[PDB]
Amino acid sequence: MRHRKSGRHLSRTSAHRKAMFQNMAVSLFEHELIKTTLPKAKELRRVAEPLITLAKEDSVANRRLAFDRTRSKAAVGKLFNDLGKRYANRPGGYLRILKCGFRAGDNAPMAYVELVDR
Amino acid sequence: KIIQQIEAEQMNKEIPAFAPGDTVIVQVKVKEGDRQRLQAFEGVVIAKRNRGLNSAFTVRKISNGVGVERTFQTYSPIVDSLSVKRRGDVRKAKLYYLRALSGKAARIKEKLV
Amino acid sequence: MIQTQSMLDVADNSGARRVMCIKVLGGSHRRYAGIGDIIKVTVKEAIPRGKVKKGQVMTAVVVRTKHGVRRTDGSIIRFDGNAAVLLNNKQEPIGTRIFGPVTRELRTEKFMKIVSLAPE
Amino acid sequence: IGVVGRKCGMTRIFTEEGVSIPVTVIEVEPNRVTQFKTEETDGYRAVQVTAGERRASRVTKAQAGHFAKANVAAGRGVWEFRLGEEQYAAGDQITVDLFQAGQMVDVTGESKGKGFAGTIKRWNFRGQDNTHGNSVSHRVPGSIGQCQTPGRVFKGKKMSGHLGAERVTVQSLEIVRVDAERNLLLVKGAVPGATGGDVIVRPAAKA
Amino acid sequence: AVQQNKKSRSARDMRRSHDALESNALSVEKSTGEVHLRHHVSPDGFYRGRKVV
RNA sequence: GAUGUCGGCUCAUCACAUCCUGGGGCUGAAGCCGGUCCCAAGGGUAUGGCUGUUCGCCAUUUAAAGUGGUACGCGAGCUGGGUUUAGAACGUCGUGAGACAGUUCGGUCCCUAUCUGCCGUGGACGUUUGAGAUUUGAGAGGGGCUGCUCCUAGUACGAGAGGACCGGAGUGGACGAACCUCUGGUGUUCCGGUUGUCACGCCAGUGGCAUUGCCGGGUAGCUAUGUUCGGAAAAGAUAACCGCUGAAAGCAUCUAAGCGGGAAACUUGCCUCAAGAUGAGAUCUCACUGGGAACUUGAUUCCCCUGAAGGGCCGUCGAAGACUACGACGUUGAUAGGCUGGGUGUGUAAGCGUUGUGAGGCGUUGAGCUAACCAGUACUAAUGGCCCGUGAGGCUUGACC
RNA sequence: CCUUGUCGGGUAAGUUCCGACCUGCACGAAUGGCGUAACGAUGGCGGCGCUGUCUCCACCCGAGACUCAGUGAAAUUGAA
RNA sequence: CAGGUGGUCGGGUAGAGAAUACCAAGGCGCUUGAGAGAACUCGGGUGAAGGAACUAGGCAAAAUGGCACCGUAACUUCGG
RNA sequence: AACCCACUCCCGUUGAAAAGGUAGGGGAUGACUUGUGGAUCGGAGUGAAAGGCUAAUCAAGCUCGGAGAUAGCUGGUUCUC
RNA sequence: GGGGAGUGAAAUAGAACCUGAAACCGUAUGCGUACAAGCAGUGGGAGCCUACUUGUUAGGUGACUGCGUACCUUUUGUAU
Repeated sequence: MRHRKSGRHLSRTSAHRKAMFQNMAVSLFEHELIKTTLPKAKELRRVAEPLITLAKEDSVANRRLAFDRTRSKAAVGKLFNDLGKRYANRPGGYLRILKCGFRAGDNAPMAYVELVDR
Repeated sequence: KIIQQIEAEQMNKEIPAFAPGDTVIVQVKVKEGDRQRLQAFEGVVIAKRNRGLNSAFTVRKISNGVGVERTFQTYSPIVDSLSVKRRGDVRKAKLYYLRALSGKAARIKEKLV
Repeated sequence: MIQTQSMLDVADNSGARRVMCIKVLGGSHRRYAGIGDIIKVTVKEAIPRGKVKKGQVMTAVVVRTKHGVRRTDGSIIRFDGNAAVLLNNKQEPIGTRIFGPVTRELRTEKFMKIVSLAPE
Repeated sequence: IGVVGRKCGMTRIFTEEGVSIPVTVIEVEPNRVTQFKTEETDGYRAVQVTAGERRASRVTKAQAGHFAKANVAAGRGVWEFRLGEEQYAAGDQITVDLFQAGQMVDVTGESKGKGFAGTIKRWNFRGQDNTHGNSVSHRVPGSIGQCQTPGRVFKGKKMSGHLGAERVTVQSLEIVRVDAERNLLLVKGAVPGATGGDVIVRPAAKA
Repeated sequence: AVQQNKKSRSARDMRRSHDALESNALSVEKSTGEVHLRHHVSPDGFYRGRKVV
């Protein structure tokens, strides 16, 4: 009935969601602008932004708490050194979502998701 | 911010600090036959809700060879007082595995000394 | 106990050891019977000489459930095991001796004898 | 006559003797009379009220002029109350003060929208069996009607769809507490709807 | 479960009296001067007076 | 040129020849009980052991376990146990192939709903200028059950035994509605423990896969088995029944005039829908106060200007939802996400120190993490865009101007 | 067949089951009669465990259903 | 086109194993997707209190599950 | 376990499949399973037997002829007064 | 795949090519259709719109209204 129930299923298992969302997090932390479907953009912002908030503080516990949930060495290095010193004075909202037409093969509503000071 | 103040005006103190695993003695109120008195209920605290006014705790006693769990309502005035007899090492929050252990198996360790 | 064909212990001295509820007395189709309610049992297992023999249809009061009884503040007592106390026709308990605790919800006009005998 | 408030969720009260009484708390921001409908000018006796705070940009000019006849400066919704014989001027302010404790009361809100229920959830039907040979239909309704007499389904047949946001009155609920300093009714038991839904509290029809 | 009669032109077309289209949510950038969907990035990559891509 | 059985399940719907509950009359009705016959169809009206069973017989309940019509209601809703194709066997009949007032084991149940119907939910247009809101109620639906202990009273009554109606609570059952504060269930979106293996260079730490690998718990939400509420009282017109007065028919007679009492039936009372109630109702408020031409003068058509009140598209969403609709909000902004606190859950993280030979303990440390929850906060996203909707609302008649 | 024969046991209750009885409608000795350890995806009864079979279903997870984009059947049909 | 089709080779860790689980060499993402998160339907997960009351019938499910040691009844053709 | 089989449920029945799939199940050193080649054929084969099988066909295959079999049966039979 | 230009007597003879019917599918114009119940017509009939030239006409719609259960085949008989 999903009264007050957050999260969306995206026609997937939960492990598939977890893999796809930390993939999109890693790909956005390297490219700083990716292009995806609008619901996956709406659900990326609940995965990817706590990683930048976590990255605003250098600890060993913070860098292997980042590493177990974004599991790539390059994105833990991109965080804590670039994203997290940049976003150190911004209270949330580290990424914006801009709708960009529709996909040609589907009609999947597309969106750009972009780090805010890029 | 409204129903969190209807609650807080009723939560005047009754309570010590107790954990799951502790043995407590609850002093409960009874009233039948035109009298007010206290009946003790000693046993092992196995559960705790911590919902403010809606807080509860389950406690297990083995009286006359059979088990009995009472889930007390914490800020009810039936629970007149509470006292931790001994307190135990459990490293759990809900000790429901004690419902299957029977005798010496259902003994709670004392590392918490 | 709570339902026809529930097996439940006997808290009496010279009767059964296991009874089985065959009917929940009360309404038209009461499906449940808690503490203080009146079931009718058959005796499935009993002691070699005693007042009650095996396969005898009898009435019993349910004194001890593991669904439990609930008080006027939302506190439940919840036993570990279902047990009944057998009764005669003019419903007085057959045993002169009652084992284990009962609860306070049982001292009505008719079952004061049970609460008076119990080691609650 | 009654009052309009919003449901703030359910709480509990312990009495001193030790019984916990289940309590819903209906927050009543004070209701403001907008019209007084008289049988001479309207055909029946009633009073319109308002409960607070709509934005200025969401109040239309027709609605703002209606709220500016009565110098009320008024808010979300407009409700009505049939009256027997009571006189309200069009600026008056009816509060929780028209309720005492004790004071059996009827409370109406809109029930929680269950979406499109099936016949088991909507009309408490029985399910068929789950295993004993049963083909695809374990939870479906059974037959609808009879065969060729009448050869159609009777009207009002219990079928499935929308256990929703219908208006539900829950009647004879006792008032536990009238808390006029911070504008609250505490009401014994359940009340239809979710938290923050609008809810109409007027005295009991079965007294 | 089939029809016992073929459906006429008239009832066939009355069924599809509902399936006509709309998409009128177009607007013009003040800067560039081109049409795009509301709340969407332009086909030349602009959005509210700023290039974003 | 096919209308596919019996039974069970699921769902019903009507009758009344009434099973309970309600109202009466007579009695060979002292009272508890009854017997029978009227009136009444509002609501209720078992679970099981056996057998394929319908039925039946038992067991135990209940206030009662009603009788019937509906293709012996209901298989384009389910079953497929019985009958029942092909296999086999027993007894019997037949020389035999085979057969049965017969038994016995085994044995494929197809359909995506066009139309009527029905349950929901919209889109159009119309309601006489248009709009935002609030409404009256013609009509319709739901609801309607009942047990027990007590209180006058061991009284009235009855030698006694026995046992009341009628007065009013308070506690159940079944049913129904709402709700989630409590009790619990769930909780693959939270936190742990753990096995096997693989990986992140490695140690540590951790992550994939093993049904969520297995499991311990558990937030919100949904939820029953949990909580709360309900059936009424009251009124009216009555059914049998009980009548007052009262003749026809000096009397007697409920009746022929005329007046009364009288039931869960009927109409209200209770809840919900309800002006597509084309008979389209009513309120309060808001918006529009420009020219010209042709032809035909409810005047229409065309051009120019002007497009208001408001509605919508769109966006952020919802305890609203299949899509809708509904509801809230759109920078003059807390609508969602993030963020900052709290809370809740889990249960003492990592790292470092310390003890030990090591597994592993002790500190730091109720620590770390924490979803949907609570409060705050413009950091991100809701763009001073477009489209519809117009320009004072016909005529006749009457009354007051 | 009568037939759910009668009696015993098992159950609160047993047309089924097991043990008898013998009035065998209509058993019977290689179309074999009686037993019989072991062996059956064999028939019938009972028990312990076990449980969503059930009381009575609640919630959750995926796959359809629903909406959007692309492609695009069918049986049937005198006309409506 | 979820089917069928003879023979050959066969690594690690766990393992009796060529079972199985995770992997190596090697191969692949099964040629419609995007949303949404109603009824119902399918394939699963957990389930209070009962524990076969379900049903023609425990059908389905739930359960048991290994290795070593101990122990093990009637009956028997002496092997079980 | 492979392999061979097909007892049960559920699905599927316009199928992914003119006989399958998923869970379970039976045999699994033999009266076993299987490749390749060969033999038996239509009142005729083969059959641990069921009217089973003999090219999705079986109480007498398929095809071509006799042949436009026969039908006291069914259906149909076309412009006008 | 078209829009022109050319060729040709002709390209609405353009190669899927003479003619190019009906089923079936469209666009445009006129009129009628959102309080009305059924073999869809037929008798009556207002209104409107076009051509004419006007009227006691011609074409097109057909509000409203009376009557009205297809065709075949088989039959004692069929809306069936």
